[PDB]
Order: sequence, then C-alpha cells, then structure tokens
Amino acid sequence: NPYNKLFEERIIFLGVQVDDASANDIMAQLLVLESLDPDRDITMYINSPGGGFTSLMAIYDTMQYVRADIQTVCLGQAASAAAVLLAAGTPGKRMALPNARVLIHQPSLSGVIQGQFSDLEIQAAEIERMRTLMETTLARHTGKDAGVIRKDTDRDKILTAEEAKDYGIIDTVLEYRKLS
Amino acid sequence: NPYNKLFEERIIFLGVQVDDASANDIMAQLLVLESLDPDRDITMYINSPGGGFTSLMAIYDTMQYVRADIQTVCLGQAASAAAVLLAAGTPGKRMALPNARVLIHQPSLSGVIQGQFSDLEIQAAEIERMRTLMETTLARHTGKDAGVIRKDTDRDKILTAEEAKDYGIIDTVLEYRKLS
Amino acid sequence: PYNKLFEERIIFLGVQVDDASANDIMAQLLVLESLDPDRDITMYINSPGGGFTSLMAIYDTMQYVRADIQTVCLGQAASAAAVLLAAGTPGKRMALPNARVLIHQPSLSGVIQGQFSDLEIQAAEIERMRTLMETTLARHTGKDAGVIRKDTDRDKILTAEEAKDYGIIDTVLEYRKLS
Amino acid sequence: NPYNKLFEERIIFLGVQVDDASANDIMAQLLVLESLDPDRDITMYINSPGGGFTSLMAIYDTMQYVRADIQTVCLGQAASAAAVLLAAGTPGKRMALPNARVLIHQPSLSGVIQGQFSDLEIQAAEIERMRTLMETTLARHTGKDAGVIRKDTDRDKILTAEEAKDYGIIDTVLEYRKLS
Amino acid sequence: SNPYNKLFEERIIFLGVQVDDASANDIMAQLLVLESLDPDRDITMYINSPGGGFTSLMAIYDTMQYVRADIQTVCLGQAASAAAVLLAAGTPGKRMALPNARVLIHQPSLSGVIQGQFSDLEIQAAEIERMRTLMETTLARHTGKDAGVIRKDTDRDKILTAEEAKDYGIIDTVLEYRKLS
Amino acid sequence: SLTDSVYERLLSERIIFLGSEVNDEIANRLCAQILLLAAEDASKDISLYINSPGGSISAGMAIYDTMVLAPCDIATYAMGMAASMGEFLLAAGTKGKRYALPHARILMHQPLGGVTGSAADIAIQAEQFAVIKKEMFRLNAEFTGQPIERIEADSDRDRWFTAAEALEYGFVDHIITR
Amino acid sequence: SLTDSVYERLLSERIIFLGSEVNDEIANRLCAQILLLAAEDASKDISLYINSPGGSISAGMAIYDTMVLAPCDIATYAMGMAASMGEFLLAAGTKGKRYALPHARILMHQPLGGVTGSAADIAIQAEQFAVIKKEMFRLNAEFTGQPIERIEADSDRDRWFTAAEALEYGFVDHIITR
Amino acid sequence: SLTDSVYERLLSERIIFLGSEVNDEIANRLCAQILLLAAEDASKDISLYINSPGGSISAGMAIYDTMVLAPCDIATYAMGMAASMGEFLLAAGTKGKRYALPHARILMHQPLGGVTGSAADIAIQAEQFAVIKKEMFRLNAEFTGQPIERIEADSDRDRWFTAAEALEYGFVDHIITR
Amino acid sequence: SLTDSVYERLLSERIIFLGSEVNDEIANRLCAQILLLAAEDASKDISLYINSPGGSISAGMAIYDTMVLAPCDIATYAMGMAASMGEFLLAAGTKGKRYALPHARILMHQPLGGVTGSAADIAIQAEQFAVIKKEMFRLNAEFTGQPIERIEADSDRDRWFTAAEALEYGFVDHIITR
Ligand SMILES: CC(C)C[C@H](NC(=O)[C@H](Cc1ccccc1)NC(=O)c1cnccn1)B(O)O
Ligand SMILES: CC(C)C[C@H](NC(=O)[C@H](Cc1ccccc1)NC(=O)c1cnccn1)B(O)O
Ligand SMILES: CC(C)C[C@H](NC(=O)[C@H](Cc1ccccc1)NC(=O)c1cnccn1)B(O)O
Ligand SMILES: CC(C)C[C@H](NC(=O)[C@H](Cc1ccccc1)NC(=O)c1cnccn1)B(O)O
Ligand SMILES: CC(C)C[C@H](NC(=O)[C@H](Cc1ccccc1)NC(=O)c1cnccn1)B(O)O
Ligand SMILES: CC(C)C[C@H](NC(=O)[C@H](Cc1ccccc1)NC(=O)c1cnccn1)B(O)O
Ligand SMILES: CC(C)C[C@H](NC(=O)[C@H](Cc1ccccc1)NC(=O)c1cnccn1)B(O)O
Ligand SMILES: CC(C)C[C@H](NC(=O)[C@H](Cc1ccccc1)NC(=O)c1cnccn1)B(O)O
Ligand SMILES: CC(C)C[C@H](NC(=O)[C@H](Cc1ccccc1)NC(=O)c1cnccn1)B(O)O
Repeated sequence: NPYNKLFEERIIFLGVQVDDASANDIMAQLLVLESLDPDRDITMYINSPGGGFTSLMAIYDTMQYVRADIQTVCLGQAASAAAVLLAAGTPGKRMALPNARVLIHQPSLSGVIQGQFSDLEIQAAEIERMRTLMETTLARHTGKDAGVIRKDTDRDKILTAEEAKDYGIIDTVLEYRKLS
Repeated sequence: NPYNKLFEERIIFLGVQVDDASANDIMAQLLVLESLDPDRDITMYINSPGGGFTSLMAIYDTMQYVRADIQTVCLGQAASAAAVLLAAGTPGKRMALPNARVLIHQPSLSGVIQGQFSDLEIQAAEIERMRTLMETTLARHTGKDAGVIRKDTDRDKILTAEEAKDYGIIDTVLEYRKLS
Repeated sequence: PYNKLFEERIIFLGVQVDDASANDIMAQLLVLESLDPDRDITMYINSPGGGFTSLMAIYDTMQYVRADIQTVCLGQAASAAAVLLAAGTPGKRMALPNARVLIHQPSLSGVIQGQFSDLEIQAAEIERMRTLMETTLARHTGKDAGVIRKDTDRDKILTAEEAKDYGIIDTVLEYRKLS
Repeated sequence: NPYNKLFEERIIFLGVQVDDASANDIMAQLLVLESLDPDRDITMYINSPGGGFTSLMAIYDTMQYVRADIQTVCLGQAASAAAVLLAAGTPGKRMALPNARVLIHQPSLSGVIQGQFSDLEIQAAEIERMRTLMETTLARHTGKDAGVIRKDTDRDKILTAEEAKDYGIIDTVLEYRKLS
Repeated sequence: SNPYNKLFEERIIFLGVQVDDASANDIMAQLLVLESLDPDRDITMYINSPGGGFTSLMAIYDTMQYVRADIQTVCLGQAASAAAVLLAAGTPGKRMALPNARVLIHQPSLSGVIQGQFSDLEIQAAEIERMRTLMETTLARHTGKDAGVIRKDTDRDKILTAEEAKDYGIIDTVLEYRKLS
Repeated sequence: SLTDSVYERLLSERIIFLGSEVNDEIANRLCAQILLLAAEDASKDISLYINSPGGSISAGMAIYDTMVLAPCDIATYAMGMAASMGEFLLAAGTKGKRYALPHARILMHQPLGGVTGSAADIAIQAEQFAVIKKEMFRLNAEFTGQPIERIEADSDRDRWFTAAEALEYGFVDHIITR
Repeated sequence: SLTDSVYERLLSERIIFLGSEVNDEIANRLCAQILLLAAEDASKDISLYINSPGGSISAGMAIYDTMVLAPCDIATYAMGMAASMGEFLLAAGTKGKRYALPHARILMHQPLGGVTGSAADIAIQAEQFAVIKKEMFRLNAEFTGQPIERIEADSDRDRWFTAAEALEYGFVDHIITR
Repeated sequence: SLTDSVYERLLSERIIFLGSEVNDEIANRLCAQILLLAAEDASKDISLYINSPGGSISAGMAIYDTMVLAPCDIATYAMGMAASMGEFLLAAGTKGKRYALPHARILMHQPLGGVTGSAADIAIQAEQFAVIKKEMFRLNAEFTGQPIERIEADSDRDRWFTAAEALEYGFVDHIITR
Repeated sequence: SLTDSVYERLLSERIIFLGSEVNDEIANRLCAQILLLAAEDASKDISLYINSPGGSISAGMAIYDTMVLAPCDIATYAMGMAASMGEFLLAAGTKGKRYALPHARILMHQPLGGVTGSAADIAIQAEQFAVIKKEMFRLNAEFTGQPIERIEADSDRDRWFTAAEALEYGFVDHIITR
C-alpha cells in the first residue's frame, strides 16, 4: 500500500477520527518505529477531526514516551484532540501545510449521559479534569499560560496554519517544494 | 502488521471493549506467549473501556495462570474490567502512561433484564457476587481492604495515573524516554 | 494464536453455541481424532451457551471421538456450555478459579406461535429437551436428574469451587505462577 | 480448513439452512466426489434446520444420482428438508448420533404469498404437490405407506435417533467409539 | 480449488442463483471462456434458479445460443420464470432435468409498481407485452409449441414436474439416476 | 365532526355511503346503518352510494346480507368506482334500483387472498377459496343475470366496465343523468 | 361520532355488535353493553350481531359469561363472518335464537396461542392450553350438540361452514331470510 | 364516545370495569371512580368487573387501597380473566362479595419486574423486590385464606385457576350462575 | 371523555390527582387546578392524591409553589406510589394532612439528570445540579423533619418506604385506614 511505503519511511498517519480503534493503531505504529530506529524521527501526518480524550491521551503519551522525536504535520485539519496531538510533536518540528485548519476547543460530551446528580457531579468533575488536562497539555507545548488556553478554547478557535504558528501549535508553516 | 511486531516482542494488546470476542483473543495470545517463552514477561497494553465480567475474569485468570509475569501498561484508559486487568499485572510492574485514565466502578447491568422475582433474586445475587469478586480481586492487587474498594467503587472513581499509583492500581507512572 | 492452539490439540468454543459454532467444533473434534486418536483434545469454554441441538451436536461429537476431552472453563460456561463443560472426561474437566458455570433449564428465545396442537408438540419437545439436558448433566455430574431438575429450575450460577462440588468440573485449576 | 480435510476424506457437510446457496454447494460437492471416486462412499453430515423444497429436491436428486452410496449422518438436527435428506442415504447406511433430533413435518409457506384465487389455487396445488412428493420420497426411504407419513407429518414429528431408527429415517444409532 | 472450479474445468457452468444483472454477467463470461477453450465440446449448464429478470434472461439466452458449443441444460431442483426459459434454451437431444425438478413457467411481471404518466405507462406496458411475446416466442421454438399455447399456459404459474416438462418440451429427457440408492 | 355531520344528515335522508375499502369497520358501520334505517321506516328506500375500491368478501357479505334482509329496497349508486366488493354490493342492490352515475367505473374481478401456513392449512384455505369464489361468482351471476361461466371467464383478471358497459352487463339497472 | 351514534341508537334498540377481533377492549365494551341492556329491560332480547374474525379466548369467555348471566336472551346473528371466538359467541347465543345470515361463514378451529419462556413455564402453558382447548371444545360440543370427539376432530385445523352447514352442525338455529 | 357512554351509564349503576392492564392510567381512573362512587352513596356496593391480564403492583395497590378505604363494599367479578394484579384486586374484594363468572380464569403468579443499573442500585431493587413479593404474598394469603407458604409455593410460576379452582383456593367467594 | 368526566366530578369535590409522571403538562394541569380550586373556595381543603413515579424537578416545584401559595390546605394522599417528585409533593402537603394509604410505597432518591455539551456547559449544569440537589434535600429535610445530612445520606440511591416507614420518617402524617 502507499501507507506501507509511508510507514517504511517512518511516517505514521493519523487520518481518521481519534477513537479507540484509531488510537490503538497509532500506538502500535509508534512503538514499532521506536523499536526499528529509536534515534530516527517518526513523522506523524494529521488530517483528523479529533474527538475522544482518552484516545487523545493514549496517542499523546505514546508519542511523548518514544525516544524518537515526533514530527507532526497537519494536512488539512487538526480539530479538537488532533490539534493537541499536533502541538504534541517535538519543538523545532511540528509542521503544517499552508491551508491546514487547526481547531482547538474545550472537551465536550457527545450526547447526553444520564444519571443521578452524584453521578453527574463526577462526570462533570471529569470533564473539568479533561478540560484542565487539555489546557495543561496545550500549554507546555504552545508556551501559553493555560489560562490563555482556557480563554481561547472557550469556543471553537479555528487557527489558520500561519496563525497556529503564532499560537504555538506548530513551529513552521510548510513551504511548498515546487510553486506549481 | 505493527500488532504482529508487538506480539513478536511479547506484547499482547487489549485495545478494545472487553467482550467475549476480545477476551478469547487475549487468552489465545497469553497462552501462545506462555508456550514460546514461559520465563520472559508478557506485556499487556490496555486502552479499553472495560465491560463484561466473565470476559474480565477470563482474561484475569489467564494472565494469572501463565508462568510469565504480566506487565500491564495503561495507555489512555482502563475503565472497569480494564482497570481490574490493569491491577492484575505482576507487582513491581503494572505501568501506566502519565495521562492515562483509570476508572474503577462497581459492576452494572447493561440494560434491563426482565423476569420473575425469583429470577431477579438470582440475577441480583450474581451481580453482588460479581461485585464482591470485583472488590476481592481489586483488593489483593491493590493492597486495599475490599471494603475500601466497595466504598470507592460505589460510584465512578476516575483515577489519574499519579493517583492510581497511590491507589495501588499501578506501581509506577511511566516516565517518558524523551522530553519532546 | 488459535492455529497454534489447534496444532497442540486445543479446540476453542469461545462464542455463542449456535449452528455456526457447533459445526466448527465438530469439524475440529473429528480432525483431531484423525490426527491423534489417542492424544487428548482440550476444549476451552468461554461461551454463553444457547441452542440445544447445537449443544447435542457438540456433545455427541466430543463423546464420539476416541480422544478424551479435557474441558476447561475460561470465564463462563452457561446453558449449553456448562453441559459441554461437564461433558468432558472424568479425571479432566478443569475450570479456572473465577469461572462462572451457569446451569439452567432450556428456554425458547422469543415466542413461537401456532395452534395448540402445534404448541403441545413444541412443549413436549422443550420437556424432551429439558429431560435430556437433565439426563445428560446427571451421568456427567453423578447427580440424580431430579436434583438437576430442582437445581436448574432457575439460573444456578456455580463458582468453579462449587461447580467442582456439584460435579460439573473435577478440579479447580491452580495457577502456575502466583503473580 | 477442517472442512477441507473432511471433503478430502469424502465427507460433504450440510451444516446450514437448506436454501439455494446451500443446495448449490452440496451438489457441487457431490459431483466432484463422484468424479474423484465413483465407487467410494460419500458421507453426508447433517446438522440442518431444513427449509426449502426445491433446494431439498436439488440435493435429494443429486445424492440419488451419484454412483457413490451416500452415508448420511445426523449430527444434532435433521429438521424438515434435512430429515428427508437424512432418509435419502443408502440403506445399510444413514447413521445418526444418539442425541440427534430428527424433525419431519409437512411443507409450509414461509410467510404469506398474495394473489388472485386462481394464483392461489396453483400455489396450493403446488404445496400439495410438494407435500405429496415429500411424503412419497419419505416412503420409499423409510418403508412407510406415505399415508402413514401424511398422518405423522401432519404436525411437527420430532424423532429421537432411537425412534428415527424405528421410523425408518435412519438405520442405526451411532455408537460412541469411546465411552468418556 | 473450489468444487465450482472443478465443475467449470469440466465445462459446467452453474446458474444456481437469482437471474439478475450480476448473475447474467457471470454466466456470459463463463459461456464465452468455455467457447474459447473448446468450441466443439459441450458446455453443461446446471440450473437451480428462481428466475427473474428479462434482460438478464435474454443476455444469458442469446449467449448460450451464440456459442458454438452445444449447451446441455440440467435442471437441479427448480427452473422458474427466466430459468425455465434458459432450461428450454439448451440444445435439442440435450436439456436434462433431475426427476424431482420443478419447472415453473409464467408470464413476465413487474416486481413492484413503476409510477409515471399514462404515456410512460403505455410504453412500460408495450414493453411488458413485448417481453411477454418474446418470452412466448422463445419458449415456442425450443418447446415446439405454438406460442399461443405458451400464452394460454403461462397465463398463470404453470408448475411442471420434470416428467411433464418433458411432455411439454421444456426438457428432452428426465435424468435417470446412476445408482438406485 | 363535519364529515360525520354531513353523513348523519344524509343518514336522516336515508342515504348511506360505502365510500372506502370494505373492511369490517366500514361493513359493521353500514350494517348498523341499514339496520337503523330499516327500523325507522321499513318501507322507504335506502340509497347506498358506492365509491369503493373493493374490500373483504366477508365484510361485504355482511353488508349484502343486511341489504337483503332489510325490508327496505336498497338503491345502490355506483359513484366513481365500484370495484371488487364495491361492484358486488352495487349489483346486490334491489333490481330496478341499481344505478350507475355516468362516469362511474365498475371493476369485476375474482377475489384476492393469501395462502399461508402448513400444506394442510393451505389445502383447507384453497378448499375454502374455491367455495368463496364459486359463491361470489354465483351471486354475480344472479345479480347481473349473466351465466356463471361468463362471470367466471370475465372475472378472471380485472374486467373494467364503464357505466354503459355495466348497464349492458347487468350490474346496474339505470344510468341516471339529471 | 357518526359510527358511535348509529351504534348508540342500535344500543337503544338492544342491538349490539361484535364487529371486530375479540380483544379485551371490545369484550369489556360488549360486557358493559350486555350489563347495561340487562339492567334496562331484563326481559327483552339482546341482538348480538357478530362480524368477527375471532379473538382472545378469555375476552370471549368474558362475553360468553355476560351473555349467560344476563337475564335477557342473547340472540346472536352470524353476519358475514364468525371465525374463532366469533363462532363461539354465535353458538353461545340462546338456543332457538342463534341466527346465521344466509351468506355468513363460520370458522371453527382450535385455539391459537404461543409458548415462550423457560421449559417449566412452557410446561405450565401447555398444561393450561390443554385446559383451555378442552373447555373450548366442551362448550362447542354443548352449543352445537355435537360430540366433543367430533368437535375435537373437526376443529383440528380450520373448519369452514356456510350458513347451511352451520345450521346442520349446530352453531345456529335458523337461517333468517326476509 | 360510545364505549365511554356505556361505562358512564354503568358508573351510574355503580358498576366499574378493570378491563385492561393495570397501569397508572387505569388505576387512577378506577381510584377516581371508587372515590366518586363512595362520595355519592357510601352504603351501596360498587361492582368491579375484572377482565384484566394483570399489571403494575403499585397501580393495583392504589386500587386496592381505594377499595379498602371506600366505605362501600367492593363486589369484584372475575370476568374472563383475572391474572396477576387482576387476581389480586379480585381477591381484594369484600369477603362474601368476590365473584367468579363460571368461565373466568384466574392467574396467580409472583410479580414480574426488571433489574437495571449499577450493582448498588440492583441490590436496592432486589431488596425492594423481596419487600414487594413478601407483601403481595401476604395479602394473597390474607385474601384467599391460604398460608403464605402455600401462596409462595403456588405463585412461584404461573398458577392457573378455573372458577371452581379459585373458589376452592379462596380468590372468589361465589361462582354466580344466573 | 369518561376519565376526564370522573376527574372533573372529583375536581368539583376538590380532589385532584397526580397520577402520572410529573412533567410540565401534568404540572401545569395541577397548578391550574389548584389555582382554580383556591379561587372557588379559599378555605376548603384540596385533596391531592398522588400515584406518581416521580418526574421533573421544576415541574414539581411548580406544583409545590402552587400548593404553598394556595390559601387552601393541600391534603396529599400517597396512593400506591409516591416516588421522586411524587414523594416530594406528598411530603409537601399541609402538615397534619399528609396521608399514606396503607400499601402506598414511597421512593426518596436524589434527582436524576443528564450532562451534555461542552465542558463549560457541563460545569454550569453541575453547578446547577448541586443547587437543585441541595434545595431538594433542604425541602425534604423541611418536610420530613429529618436532618439534611440524613436526607442526603438516605436519598443517595433509591430509598424505599412503606406507609409505616414513611410515617416514621416524616413524609406523611397519618396512615388512613377506613
Ligand atoms: C480537545 C479535545 C479533548 C476535545 C474534544 N474531545 C472530547 O471532548 C471527547 C468527545 C466525547 C467522546 C465520547 C463521549 C463523550 C465525549 N471527550 C471524551 O472523549 C470524553 C469521554 N468520556 C467522558 C467525557 N469526555 B475533541 O477531541 O472532539
Ligand atoms: C470490573 C467490573 C465492574 C466490570 C464492569 N463491567 C460490567 O459492569 C458489566 C456490564 C454488563 C455487560 C453485559 C451485560 C450486563 C452488564 N457486567 C457484566 O458483564 C455482567 C454480565 N452479566 C450480568 C451482570 N453483569 B466495568 O464496567 O467494565
Ligand atoms: C443446556 C441447555 C439447557 C441449553 C439451553 N438452551 C436453550 O435454552 C435454547 C434457547 C433457544 C434458542 C433458539 C430458539 C429457541 C430457544 N434452546 C433451544 O436451542 C431450543 C430450540 N428449539 C426449541 C427449543 N429450544 B440454555 O439456554 O440453558
Ligand atoms: C421438507 C419439506 C417439509 C420442506 C419444509 N419447508 C418448506 O415447506 C419450504 C418453506 C418455504 C420456503 C420459501 C418459501 C415458502 C416456503 N417450502 C418451500 O421451499 C416452498 C417454496 N415455494 C413454494 C412453496 N414452498 B422444511 O422446512 O424443509
Ligand atoms: C421467463 C420470463 C417471463 C422472466 C420473468 N421475469 C420477470 O417477470 C421480471 C420481473 C421484474 C424484475 C425486475 C423489475 C421488474 C420486473 N421481469 C423483468 O425483468 C422486467 C424488467 N423490466 C421491465 C419489465 N419486466 B419470470 O418472472 O417469469
Ligand atoms: C370482491 C372480490 C371478488 C375481489 C376482492 N375481494 C377479495 O378477494 C378480498 C380482498 C381482501 C380485503 C381485505 C383483506 C384481505 C383481502 N379478500 C377477502 O376478503 C378474502 C380472501 N380470502 C378468503 C376470504 N376472503 B376485492 O374486494 O378487492
Ligand atoms: C376461539 C379459538 C377456538 C380459536 C382462536 N382463539 C385463540 O386461541 C385466541 C388466540 C389469541 C387471540 C388474540 C390475541 C392473542 C391470542 N385466544 C387467546 O387469546 C389465547 C391464546 N393462547 C392461550 C389462551 N388464550 B381464534 O379466536 O383466533
Ligand atoms: C400482580 C403480580 C403478582 C404479578 C404481575 N405484576 C407485575 O409483574 C408488575 C410488572 C409491571 C406491570 C405493568 C407495568 C409495569 C410493571 N409489577 C410491577 O409493577 C413491579 C415490577 N417491579 C417492581 C415493582 N413493581 B402482573 O402484572 O402480571
Ligand atoms: C424528583 C427527585 C426527588 C429525584 C428524581 N428527579 C428526576 O429524575 C428528574 C429528571 C426528569 C424527570 C422527568 C422529566 C425531566 C427530567 N429531575 C429533573 O427534573 C432535573 C434533571 N436535571 C436537572 C434538573 N432537574 B425523580 O423524579 O426520578
């Protein structure tokens, strides 16, 4: 496959909705490439709409765990969890294509989860723990103050790649090799 | 596959919802790796939302049966059934990534099961036998007193990895090999 | 990993006992009879059961083969699967210590309609299925079938340590490492 | 596959619902084994719930056509068409396992077929032609008088294997090779 | 190798399923390959089909009439609607059927309602009469009947036993068993 | 309601409507209306206007028996469509009092049904379908005055009639044009 | 309504209708109507016209018990169809007052049901199905005057009757033709 | 309506109907009717005719409490079917005034329910199912006069009664045959 | 209707029913009935009979505010089931006039809800769930006379009461037995 040629040249590929199926694939891909060459950089292509916080922090911790530096590249979209994974690459790395759409926003619940108010006090203490962790993670990777991340991810914050570089999500906007 | 490279280096991979399909795979993976090297440690990666008690205790008994010590590693989530399997690893082992979400809670019935009150007296004596077994299992693996497990798993108890180490679910929070 | 288990003569029940699963296990039981008729077939059971003719298809085949059947309950042997768990050879029939053996009388999944002469026969069959399930689970447990009828009146969940006292299994399987 | 090892030793396998897909497979299996060894007996394993009359008489005519004698073996169930195919084996053959369930009953229409009363006069003359053919077929293979077959298949007639031998469906109840 | 591949190696195409655009396209591919392999050795056609589809019928029909190889049609358990026309479409001196085969001839139908203006439906009815007349013309030069007899007989479902599909001209011989059993 | 109020005021003028598919609910309504109107005046005609796509045989046989056993003459009126049981109950009116409106269409066809169940059940259903179809054809032969062989031949598939063709065939006695 | 208004005016003339499937809602309606009409005049007949495809045994046993315990004579009228519980409640009318309209059809067949649940539940359901079927056959033997062996034999599958065949068999006492 | 009009006229004659599944809507209707009829005449009997397949425990306990606290004697009538809560409210009638129609069937069985939620919720539901089943058996033991051990044994699965068997068992006091 | 006619006649006798789930439609009906009955006679008691599985907090707070601000004393009656908002509005009756029928069951449990939306929305919902649960527990502590710590402890999961246990706990003031 063309994906197998990318993985042979150490490019993991996010591509799809970050869920339990997609996170488990990427962590398997990150650890194999750590075992093949622990000193050669893994490249991560991100065209994902995000979603899923434990699937985020499964991918996030694994790409922070491996000895190989992660070169994240945003393709067309890094929305929600995928924008956190985009900032999760190594400093001096974390490219994005010039018309990529970085979308940061606070965690949500997809649909209503029912329960007693003691059950919902805990599902809300968790979604604030998920929110604070999403803002703490996106602060040491962007250089922001977490409180700025909280004010900015209050709503959907769509970043163009040229202003995701100013935000600290990425470090360089990826110049084209041919003008075309 | 990248999963085949993980299994070649003796890493079983939970990954998905613990059900009859997923438990049967992991038990097949645990016994093959016992037959290949009974003295070399099986590593278990857990990114599961849990569910299923007999599928839990199928995986649980098999990873306790094999001569190989089980190194459980929580990836992004170990939520009930999977958090019991996370504590089910060998002491001196049982890692978790720093943003893993350990979720312990008492057994439930997914949906309503109907019947006569003599049928439901038995489905409730079983869900208390399932509850007591889940608290007895999570007591000799965490060092708690089962009554503390019963008071704590009364509701959803979400543990961060740093406080799942204090709880006894895991033994060390897994430091990153590169800072990134 | 299933092929490595089958190479070492371990059939694997695993799923809901139906016409698809019974036909697989009978194919697996007869191949292993042809490979080594004197070496024991091991049967791993993690099934929720269901299906009586799929039960008695697996049951008769594991009784037919010359190889002794070592049944091992993994996490669950329910309905038809607990009968298959007792269907192993005496001196065999292990179960893991937190296995859940569930014996109960046969049921009809959903309503089957018909005239009362049609339903007199579907009920004479579900009593023939019930009596056969209690007769089968009596010569494999050493009980008196009437005790099986009183015990499988409702769901009887057995822990592995009390499925050994019941006669479903013969030994509760000790762990090789403490861990 | 284990089925391929059975077919290599000349065992066709009914297994599933007798329909147009299953009948076409068995007729392909019966003719290949006629071409391989026309003098060595084809064994037919039957665990089917039956159904389908033209799929029955497709299998029935083919296992009567081939030069190889057909050894039918009922596994757990020979219901409806399956029980006619069970009786369709060669005399001196037609085994059944001791807890097999032979179920003979008259043909039915699965669901309602609509139409004018001239259309339904023909769909009923056919279901009586199907009924008479099912009773004529099950008379020269059981030694009954067809009128006895009509009185017995008036309703569902479930036969135990020991009383399907007395009925003439099978010729011997298959003794176990090991007691176990 | 599948058992179907062993049948196709010995030049047996196999109808088997509902005659539709998927099944007709397979059989025409099978008929032309076997024409290219041996154009002088007979293709055998096994028919256990419930029929259906008129352009899928006449796709199979024209191809088994086109090929130089004589077609030996064999009805297995059922030849209904389009499949009974394909059963009669074999070569004379051929066209077997098993003794309990069910040959079902009936006039073309529309599966479900097709809507439209009455000028649209005048044409969908002139076509279903063109389909009916073609089904009766085709089943007349292969059965020796007079098309008007075919029209009177396929007015309703006409189920033929194989012994009376031979008297009807659908098949030419009822296939005797090689062993009594 | 409004529609029930107009029907009630025409029930007072002894005008009842078979205006839908003849099922048991519409039949028991009409049978109740014919019993109610025959109890009020046993000598005045009941006008049954039929705009019906047909319906159940036994539902229309309930209406037909209530039409016959009413001492009133049931004047029937083909109004737009008298198909199946609608043509039956149209032709079931009092002789001399079966009317077709000039653009009503009459559909005589053999009864529809469905066979299901076991082959012994279907052998009984077809035995009863032959009984129902013979009596439905016998009554259409009695109503129209046609032979039962012509009724069986014409009502083999859908046999449509205009108001003029139904007058010649015998379903109606007059085509009213006012 | 209109349909309720015609039924109410026939309720005033002591004419009630079993015009649908005998479920508990129609049975409790008829049981209420028989109790209401037996309270008004305890000596005038109640005319129960039956256009029914059958229904629940216990619903029709509610009607049958209300028919018997009413001091009124319940004249029953087979109107189009009296299948299952409809034939039962038809034959359950007062002797001498069970009528078939001349084209009503009578369907006597053994009760339908469904078994479900565990094998100890089904053994109770079939024990009770044998009780229901024996008492349903005993009452059809009492109504028709046929032996219970003939009722059990004929009502094994669907056994259809015309109005003339039901008169010979014993479901009705007269075929009214007015 | 018609059905509501016949029920209203029997409400005027102090005859109420438990004619469906005992849910909260039918229970609050009957509880309102018993409160309405006990307010009109506090000394005349209320006739509760029961054609019921059972229903909610708490809905039927609302009816049972309204039956007991009414100063009227609630005459109950097993009409066709008194199953589950229907048998309970039948046997809950005034002693001497619990009637079975001769072909009514009585179904005494232990309550149905459903467990759901977490294991601490189910431990509460089963604690409450043991409370409900003990009090349901205590009251059926009080009504029928049977021991609570016999009520618990017989009402373990479906235990069907005819009218004669329910008279011996104690659900009804008379089998009325008029 | 019939059911509306019996409820209207008990509305004339100042008896209203909370007989279903407390949603806004039933609450606005009861709030309208309490406002209507307090306008007719401002000194006669309103009898609120409660057969309720609980319901919306704000719907039952509408009823509770209409109960308090009515100059009438709202006598509440646990009839079969007073769960959730049903137990709340039962215990919300006038002190001395909160009644349990002897087999009514009382279910006190903490409120159910659902969180959804973004984490800033859920932080507001949980802030408001803590406000609702504190005020629901404060009022159940005010009604029953129990401490708010005992109300919070007992109403953590489902806490069932019989009529005698609810009398000891404080939901009702009397168990009426007439
Ligand atoms: C920046 C990220 C963390 C924000 C968005 N992710 C989430 O909030 C996701 C969306 C989601 C998925 C399933 C169920 C509920 C909610 N949050 C979660 O994964 C989640 C899971 N359990 C509880 C609470 N939140 B995004 O990735 O869509
Ligand atoms: C460690 C224990 C608590 C495992 C937990 N899982 C459960 O609670 C699951 C949820 C479930 C799944 C299927 C059917 C019914 C209930 N418990 C069970 O597997 C289960 C199965 N049968 C009866 C009772 N509980 B957790 O949520 O993963
Ligand atoms: C060990 C024995 C009792 C197996 C039991 N199996 C059953 O109850 C199953 C459940 C079922 C499945 C499909 C259709 C109807 C019913 N029993 C049967 O297989 C069955 C099949 N046909 C008629 C009657 N029972 B198990 O559920 O206890
Ligand atoms: C051996 C005899 C009793 C066949 C039995 N089943 C049937 O009668 C089957 C069931 C069925 C399937 C499809 C459509 C209608 C009916 N009969 C037929 O195959 C069939 C097909 N077309 C018309 C009439 N009957 B049994 O289930 O195999
Ligand atoms: C041998 C001839 C008559 C084949 C007959 N086939 C048909 O009746 C089929 C049924 C059908 C399928 C799809 C769409 C519409 C109608 N006739 C046709 O293929 C067809 C297709 N388009 C227009 C009209 N008829 B068979 O059913 O008798
Ligand atoms: C009137 C006759 C000649 C033609 C048609 N009538 C019938 O055959 C009706 C059509 C219908 C209506 C409702 C439900 C099912 C079927 N068929 C019957 O009532 C019927 C069918 N089979 C046996 C007994 N009665 B027409 O009314 O559509
Ligand atoms: C009247 C008798 C002889 C024949 C038929 N009656 C029944 O068996 C009907 C079947 C039915 C009807 C409506 C809803 C559900 C079930 N009686 C019953 O309700 C029934 C069914 N099984 C056991 C006891 N009673 B008929 O009414 O269809
Ligand atoms: C009266 C008793 C002994 C027998 C049966 N009762 C019940 O099972 C009914 C079941 C039901 C019925 C209708 C709506 C909701 C629930 N009992 C209950 O309401 C119930 C169920 N679980 C817990 C507490 N009460 B009856 O309804 O068949
Ligand atoms: C009433 C108190 C004592 C406890 C329970 N409350 C609730 O379940 C109800 C749930 C409900 C019920 C019906 C319609 C809408 C919402 N609580 C609420 O109304 C509610 C829910 N979320 C926020 C604020 N109020 B009970 O009603 O089940």
